[PDB]
Amino acid sequence: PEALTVAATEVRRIRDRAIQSDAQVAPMTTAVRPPAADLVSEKAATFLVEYARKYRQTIAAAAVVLEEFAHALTTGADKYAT
Amino acid sequence: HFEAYPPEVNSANIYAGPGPDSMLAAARAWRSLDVEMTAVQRSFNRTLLSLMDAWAGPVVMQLMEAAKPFVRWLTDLCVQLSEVERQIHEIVRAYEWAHHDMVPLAQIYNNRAERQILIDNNALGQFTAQIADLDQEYDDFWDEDGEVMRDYRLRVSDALSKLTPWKAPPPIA
Repeated sequence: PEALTVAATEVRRIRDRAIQSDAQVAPMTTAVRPPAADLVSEKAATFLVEYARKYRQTIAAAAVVLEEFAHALTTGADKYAT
Repeated sequence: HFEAYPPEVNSANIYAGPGPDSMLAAARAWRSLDVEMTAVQRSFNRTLLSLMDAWAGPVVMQLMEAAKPFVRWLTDLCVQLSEVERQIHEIVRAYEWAHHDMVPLAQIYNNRAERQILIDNNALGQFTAQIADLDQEYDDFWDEDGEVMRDYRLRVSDALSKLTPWKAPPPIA
């Protein structure tokens, strides 16, 4: 029972670290500029920005999965103690 | 495609930008992201193990089984992250080569200038062969810028095709 509450906290810590690292470099990954004025450079930049945006959505989804898991760890501890 | 543009345009465009510093900064960012998420992966596995040996029960083993797809997904994610910096470097390299190989604007202008001068003094037709030489050189400039831009597009498209679309994580609950 105690171990489940401990596990829930470690999971939430992991969630926070994943969200923090994502937020920390987002200003760099989503701000890629075309190195030149040509169409190829612009398409590369556009792709890399969209790729970064899609990664952030992926991490946010992972954050949700982790939080649900911690909630199950917390509910599991309280439910299986009564 | 870019072969429809005169070399004046293709050369000017490749020289105009801010350069690749923005892309290189992004590359350093993706690397750190890769490092952090690798540590996140380790911590998630240490937690599951630390939960197992501390209180081994039917409830815990169920949760351990439910998380197996997610640790699997995490591995795939980390692999995919370590791929990004390498492909950005490939794109930067492609740009650098295009920039280096494009016909300098000075050479194009000097050609057109020299050609006009010969034409201005060709009433007697003594410069016709040389004017032909300059038109040939300009045509070569045109085709060369076209080829450089073609290879650039091909190299960038190749690099982008290695960047797999991100997959949504499986639930643990």
